[PDB]
Amino acid sequence: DATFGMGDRVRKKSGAAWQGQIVGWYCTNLTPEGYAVESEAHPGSVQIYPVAALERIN
Amino acid sequence: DATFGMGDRVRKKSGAAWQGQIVGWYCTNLTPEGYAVESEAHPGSVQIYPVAALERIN
Amino acid sequence: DATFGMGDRVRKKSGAAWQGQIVGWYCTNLTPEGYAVESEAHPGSVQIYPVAALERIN
Amino acid sequence: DATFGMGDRVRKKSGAAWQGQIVGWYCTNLTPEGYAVESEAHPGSVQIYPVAALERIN
Repeated sequence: DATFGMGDRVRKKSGAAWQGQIVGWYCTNLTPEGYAVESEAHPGSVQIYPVAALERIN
Repeated sequence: DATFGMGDRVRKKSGAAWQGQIVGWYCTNLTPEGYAVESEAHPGSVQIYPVAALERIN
Repeated sequence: DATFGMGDRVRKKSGAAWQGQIVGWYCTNLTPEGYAVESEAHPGSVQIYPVAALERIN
Repeated sequence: DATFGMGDRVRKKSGAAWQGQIVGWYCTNLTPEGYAVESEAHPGSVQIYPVAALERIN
């Protein structure tokens, strides 16, 4: 089912950079599999992205 | 356990406004219970907030 | 020079929806002409987008 | 007038962390003096904050 799990280390594949740990998930019609990622550089800051935008590292 | 569930209609209590449906969740040390909310006015747009920032309506 | 000015009413062209007034601007190498847009539905909430993502309405 | 200028290195004072360069500005009734900050750790990623949330470093 889910591509990533809580605590996986991921980064953005392209475009704006982001890297850190999976800390949650979301699901919309536009993004049926999305993840919340907490920056490893900026503790407490979280961004949300579609699964296609992310890759696991490690 | 969780204050809200998927599909609950919520709004921001104060400050910047946001209103729509719960579409996910996240957990960080700064925000141990956070929610993703898809705007009911702006389909596909999602913002994330701590539970203390949100209230259920309906 | 700038495509939009302060107070222009704009919306996202595609994808996640957003609509409201231009309230600022930003410039990065990835987004050399970006705008801050305050939602007309959700006062106080602001999102930032590249100019190519937005169109003026109205 | 403005507290910061383009290219100033700033960080969040408290709460969620963010650090990098001023790349824009915004103005709303809730945030009459706001700044866009591009992360120095995550090139291309930009977050917006009220001036009270930021301090100049460096």
